[PDB]
Amino acid sequence: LLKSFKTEINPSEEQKVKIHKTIGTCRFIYNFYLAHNKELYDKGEKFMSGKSFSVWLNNEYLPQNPDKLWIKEVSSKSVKHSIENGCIAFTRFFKHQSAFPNLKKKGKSDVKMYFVKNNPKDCRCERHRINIPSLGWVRIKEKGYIPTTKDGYVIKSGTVSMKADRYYVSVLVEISNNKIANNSNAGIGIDLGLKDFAIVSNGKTYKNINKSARLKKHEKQLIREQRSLSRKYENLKKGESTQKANIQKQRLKVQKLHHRMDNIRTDYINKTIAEIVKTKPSYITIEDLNVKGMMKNRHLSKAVASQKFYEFRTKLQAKCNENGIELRVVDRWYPSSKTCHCCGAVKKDLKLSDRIFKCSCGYVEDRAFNAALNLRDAITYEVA
RNA sequence: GUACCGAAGGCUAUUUUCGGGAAUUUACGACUAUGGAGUGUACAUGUGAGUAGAUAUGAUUGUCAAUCCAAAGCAUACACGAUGAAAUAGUAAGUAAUGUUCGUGAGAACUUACAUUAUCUCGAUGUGAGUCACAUUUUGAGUGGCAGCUGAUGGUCCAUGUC
DNA sequence: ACATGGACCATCAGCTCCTAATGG
DNA sequence: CCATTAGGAGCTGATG
Ligand SMILES: [Zn+2]
Repeated sequence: LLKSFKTEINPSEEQKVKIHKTIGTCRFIYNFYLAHNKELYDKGEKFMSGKSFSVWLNNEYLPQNPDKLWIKEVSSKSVKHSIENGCIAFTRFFKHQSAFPNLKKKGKSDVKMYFVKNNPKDCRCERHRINIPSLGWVRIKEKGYIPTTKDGYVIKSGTVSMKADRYYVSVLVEISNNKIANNSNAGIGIDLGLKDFAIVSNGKTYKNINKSARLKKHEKQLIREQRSLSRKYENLKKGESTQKANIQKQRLKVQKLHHRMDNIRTDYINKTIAEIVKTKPSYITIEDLNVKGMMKNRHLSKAVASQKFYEFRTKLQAKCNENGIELRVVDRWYPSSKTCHCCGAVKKDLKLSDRIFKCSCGYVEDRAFNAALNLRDAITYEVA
């Protein structure tokens, strides 16, 4: 049972400069490996495998030119990890799993630094502070939410990140699973929609978190901040005052607003899944929703993006696999929103803008409720 | 002491706490020195436009025919503003006392006591001395009530502005 | 069509051994 | 000298 415990940390200035330098070197190494591979193909030679690119770097390039040996000044493990995940892009493009590599490009916050447990005595953790191989003891803001070494827990590896003025660490731990739950309640089903987040085939209704006053106020604030930030770029285009500081401040503010909205939405999804799973059903059937096609509709794109259907599905699948539940999903073209629950009529004149379902037998119910009931008693499905 | 901003890892708290605090009620966080006229709202007003976009909805061999359907911008209305808007460059966001130095300024550093989650603080239990020490302890905890499975690669969408 | 600078979407995986240097 | 802590090599054979 692989897990992760992502927590915010408290580096010092000397540790902050180390983190920044390591990330910069890793980005440079990724780009350099890509370019050298391109040049080799241009000539007509074979493919360098990354594990051999490192050997070429250590024994055939770095001695040759003494100009750039700052590479062996930052941790030698993060550099190797960056090279390997650069070669993973190529090995995924050779197979038809992905597209051609993409040249990380200077300046973002998506590149992290990787550390591993090398010796039998590092990566020791307490209620406060953790020991990371590149930096030493690093303080931890939240106490107890990282498996300590006092109570027989071991960290395999980890990653240090940086998002909007804050720093985080994410460590992965093998967890033993106990308390085998016995599921015996009647099964349920949930329909995912845009008027409400979810409607369950038992009566429970979860409203759209995006239709609340707080999120609307946040969106207004974000639009105002973006409009104010775009004036500084226009001003910068004219003069020669290239010492942008208010631009950095505005960028930080925009990133903070985005992060806050993400926090609200993620908390809502996690708590909703918690309540649904704690209700303890035997099985649940959901859908095979296609979000790309729905997002191709211009007037539905923003709402569908802000609803986060696929993330909810993945987290629900993880929790179901963890709690011993079974997840059922149906075909992409299963007639859920058109089939009556009494006679089985598959009426076709159902307009997309009707909130009430009415067929010939006289059955009348909400469209979402009818869809949830159709989902709960589905016959053909394949378990996720 | 309201809307907002900083901190207490995240969400929430009308009856959690410590600070700053308005262009003041679907309510443009506050000051500093230059800078001189704009900035904000229309989720409680029209046109762009049945237009872009989507259709496991029908007919002939890409059109026809039915069902849902934007946004930018322009135009209007209202609000605040020469008691100083945008932009540029900075300052602070635990409490008291004393006296210097530094900066144009908001302010900062060096001393004292308090408070506080100071690479730890607290609780509990046991032993010993006469309230203080030494050990063990996460099934103990970090303002209440609640939840946290991350990384890599690629793809696709979105917002703001100029022409 | 350029820049700005974000988010979510699908699918696939999560590091060991041996040597060689560092502080009193 | 010495428990610690760092570095170098490893596979994969492929229409940037
Ligand atoms: Zn019927």
